[PDB]
Amino acid sequence: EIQLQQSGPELVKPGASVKVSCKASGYSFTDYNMYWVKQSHGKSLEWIGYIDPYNGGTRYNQKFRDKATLTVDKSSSTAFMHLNSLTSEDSAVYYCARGYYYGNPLHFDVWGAGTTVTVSSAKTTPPSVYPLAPGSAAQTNSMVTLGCLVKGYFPEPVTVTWNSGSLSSGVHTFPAVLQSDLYTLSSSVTVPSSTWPSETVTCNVAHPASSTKVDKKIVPR
Amino acid sequence: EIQLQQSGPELVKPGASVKVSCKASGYSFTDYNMYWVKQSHGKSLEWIGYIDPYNGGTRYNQKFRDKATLTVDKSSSTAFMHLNSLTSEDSAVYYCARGYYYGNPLHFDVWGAGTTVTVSSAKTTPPSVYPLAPGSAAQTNSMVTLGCLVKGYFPEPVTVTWNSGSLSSGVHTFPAVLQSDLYTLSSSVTVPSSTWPSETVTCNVAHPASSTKVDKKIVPR
Amino acid sequence: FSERIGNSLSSFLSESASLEVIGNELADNIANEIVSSLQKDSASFLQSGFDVKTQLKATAKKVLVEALKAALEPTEKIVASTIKPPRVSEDAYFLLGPVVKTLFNKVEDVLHKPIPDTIWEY
Amino acid sequence: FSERIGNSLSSFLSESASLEVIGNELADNIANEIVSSLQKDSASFLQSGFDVKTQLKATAKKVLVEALKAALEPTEKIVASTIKPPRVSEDAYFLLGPVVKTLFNKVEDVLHKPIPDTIWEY
Amino acid sequence: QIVLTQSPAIMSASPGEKVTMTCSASSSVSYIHWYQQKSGTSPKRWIYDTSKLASGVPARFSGSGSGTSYSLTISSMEAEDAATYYCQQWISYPATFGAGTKLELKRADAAPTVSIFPPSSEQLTSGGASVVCFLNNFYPKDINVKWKIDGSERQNGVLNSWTDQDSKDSTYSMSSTLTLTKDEYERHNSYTCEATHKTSTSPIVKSFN
Amino acid sequence: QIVLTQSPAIMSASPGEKVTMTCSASSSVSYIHWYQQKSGTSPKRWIYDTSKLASGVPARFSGSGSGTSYSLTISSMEAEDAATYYCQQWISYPATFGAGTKLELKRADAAPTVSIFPPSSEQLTSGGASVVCFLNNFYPKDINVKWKIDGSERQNGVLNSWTDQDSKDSTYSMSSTLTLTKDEYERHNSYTCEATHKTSTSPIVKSFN
Ligand code: NA
Ligand code: NA
Repeated sequence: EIQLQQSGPELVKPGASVKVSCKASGYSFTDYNMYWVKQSHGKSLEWIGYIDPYNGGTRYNQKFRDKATLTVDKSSSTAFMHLNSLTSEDSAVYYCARGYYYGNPLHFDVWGAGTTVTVSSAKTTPPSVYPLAPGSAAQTNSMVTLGCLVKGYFPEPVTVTWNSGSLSSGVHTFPAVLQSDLYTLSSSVTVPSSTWPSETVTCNVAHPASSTKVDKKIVPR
Repeated sequence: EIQLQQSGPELVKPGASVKVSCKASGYSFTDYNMYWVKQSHGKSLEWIGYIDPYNGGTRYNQKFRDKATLTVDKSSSTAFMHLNSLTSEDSAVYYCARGYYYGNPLHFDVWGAGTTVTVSSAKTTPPSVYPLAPGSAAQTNSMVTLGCLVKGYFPEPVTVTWNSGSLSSGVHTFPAVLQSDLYTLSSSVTVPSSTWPSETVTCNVAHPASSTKVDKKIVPR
Repeated sequence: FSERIGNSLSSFLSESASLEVIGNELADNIANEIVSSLQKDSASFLQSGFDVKTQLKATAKKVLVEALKAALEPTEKIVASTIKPPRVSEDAYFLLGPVVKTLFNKVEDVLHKPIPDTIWEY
Repeated sequence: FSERIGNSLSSFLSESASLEVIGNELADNIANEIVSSLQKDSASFLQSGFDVKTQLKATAKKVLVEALKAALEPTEKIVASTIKPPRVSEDAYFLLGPVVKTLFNKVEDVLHKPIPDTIWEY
Repeated sequence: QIVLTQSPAIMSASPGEKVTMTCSASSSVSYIHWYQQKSGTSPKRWIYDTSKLASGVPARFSGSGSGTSYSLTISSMEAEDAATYYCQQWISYPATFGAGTKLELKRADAAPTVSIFPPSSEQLTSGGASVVCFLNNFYPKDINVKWKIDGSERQNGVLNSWTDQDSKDSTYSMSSTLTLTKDEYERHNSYTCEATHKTSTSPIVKSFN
Repeated sequence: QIVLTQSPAIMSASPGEKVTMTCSASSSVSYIHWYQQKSGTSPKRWIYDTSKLASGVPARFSGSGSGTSYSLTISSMEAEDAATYYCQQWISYPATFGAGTKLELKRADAAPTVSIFPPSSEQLTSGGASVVCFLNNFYPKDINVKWKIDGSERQNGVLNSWTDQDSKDSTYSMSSTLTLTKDEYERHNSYTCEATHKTSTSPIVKSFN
């Protein structure tokens, strides 16, 4: 099918450059144009520029005339976006999209997975994981909420499954909050009192940046 | 049918101007262009210019840039050609033609009757007509050629019929030759000896310039 | 039809019409004209079906623009050469390239087919 | 198809090809392309008959020129205005109008649709 | 160049209610385009060329325009319709977007499932001590949480986090982690998590020893 | 600017002969157009777009050309084919034409029907006196006429006029009018008209007194 693949997240030291890529498939890479967009806060959407694969000519937004640099490689059916002098103001999620002009003002029919770029001098630190067990055991209502606490890691992207993903229903993983170059996540799960003490529950964690993947048996006390 | 009508011949005094016309019919006068051409000697053909009826824009040959001036009138479905400072070199036959450009170099699909313009300070003089009958009568062949002599007229256009045109077979009308501002034409007819002495033959002449039309019985002597 | 062509174009000066609107509406006239031209020519077509006629106005319009797209860069080069010294005074070309290329940028924008302004050179 | 468009135009610089030849051969590509575009889209057309498909490449080609013809004068006015002072310095327009109109006359010639050079004024 | 202002910034809607969001511009536009984006996902082509619907778009969607006032409307709100919607234009360079209009779903008011958890022995091994409170499956979103110690208070460590509309129940959730030093932790005994739910005249609260 | 030279200037052809006329140019031309003109008539569109034949043109005509040497050819000459043919081009402004290539018809050589006539009483009434000699229906065109008076000569008054290919017999004709003063006319007695031809071992001559 028609799909635009990109690169994964990039932790880049401040003031450095970065060269993300966006590959295409299904359609003819060269007949359509490739546009690039930025999203700060996960709220505001901003266009940077675009490039005609066949001609290779670029067109930039004034704000990013020299911040951004676009290149392509037809052999790999791939387009790239190059950035320089990265500041905190330059850290966001970056998308790539397809288009074709047929007289009416252009729109965007396909979007890439989005590449989240993070600028920070902070080091890559693996997370610290701590379980959460119902403390007093003081209310055996038929549904016992359990937890899992992830603390102290950088960059932000970390994933949390329960029993290796089997437990998909009734879970809640909260957005992390940064404090002193360290992200702090939590997750919870709600299950019946008649299952957990018998059914060995566990919590699955990952931090690909530091290449850290660990589980945690949850036990009562 | 599709046909282009023009004006008749003009005797014009040297150094004067003239405004000839060329009307259209059958087709849409305004969709096709009108070109103007000259033919001296009845030999050499030269393009002058042309004009777009709808837009009214003209295009001239450098040779005739200011000699000629073209105008039009959609009301009459007519195009005009305006000329100034007429010289002997400016006396010739002028045609009008149609065209429409379809990418390939343009050609001429319809032609006008041709307007013969004569520049001369010479006056309009009616013709003098003299018959031609076999004197010694020694042409006792089965065919006695008779003649008709037209002398001393200006301008040149004169017409000659025999028996008011009925006699069409076996006639010969020769081109006129100019001498001292006076044209001299002659015509002949070949008929059997058994007819003319009995069949009263006559010769018909016209000179529209002077509005002169006369006949001449031909008699033996 | 020569009217519909003159009428659409005249709307750039009057109404200060967008360059996009004028180009968009003219392709209609031509496509509408070709579609209207052929119904007069062939009879096997005139009875071919409505779904066979509406799709035409599109196929033309699509080809027209895609042709126009592919045709922009070679036009600048041609324009560039036709005006590049010694075709024109170098002291004069100082004033030509930039303004030619600015308006040619304006086009590069609308069709979203950018062409670098290098073709215009010295 | 984007190739055939670039190939025809490139022949103005290389081969010093006539302006008439280039324009004439391009309309073929489009007409050749539209006819080729539709054979891929509709099946009722692809089975309409050979005498019905060649006639298309013609009907289109004629309309194209007739449109171009009716479209010339409004273009000069538009071209004039987009570059006529005060859009540009009058001291600069002294060098622009003449050559713009020179080339626009060159067209007035080939299509044989003369336009007076008055549109270019002061 | 052209500033696109969408209001309301956020919007609730009950299933079946007529939803209409605006995109106020500074100048006129011929065509417009609307994009749908859900949490954590890329935007998706929703309404291109002002009113044309995309492949995989229900018919309840009908976006319109009025020169300078282009607006997106829905006949019947639905569960899957909940998302953030942006307006887009490319009449003039540069291309601009609206601030964004979030679209939530209306649920019957619900009470939070409050849970509280103490530190872990493994954490105390490292010199740190945190206490977590989970306020699950409530509605609407606006609620306040306060933390107390032996009838005292402490805002030096209160770290709260919110979620968005759950895909399944249109409910919400919150976490408050209270981080403390190993020492200051055991210095006190009673630890409590207060929840100021506004359909809960009695604050929902949990504690331990 | 472009000079078109057609050769031969004049050309004869017998019915059925392959006719070929040229138009040599100074530069190249893609397309060309050929026009036919007969005596006293306007030009007619004959071959447009180089090789396309016009409405109402026999198929024996097939004109071709390549570059600077474009030529018109006919498989089989016929009576109506006799005419003047011109080449035309509009690749470059200005538009130019060839010198012209006349096309005559070939007849068996024929002898002229010689007639001579004295002045008219009506002319002598006016003080003038002319004598005419008619040389009708001959072939080929090349002939000489001399006039004599009592074995003398006089070129002071010889005025000759020629015709073209007769539509019916493809023959020719000529007139010699000899103008003289009323007095000098009767000054002599014998008046004679001489004609020199090719099928004419004996010069044909007619006179009176
Ligand atoms: Na450019
Ligand atoms: Na002009």
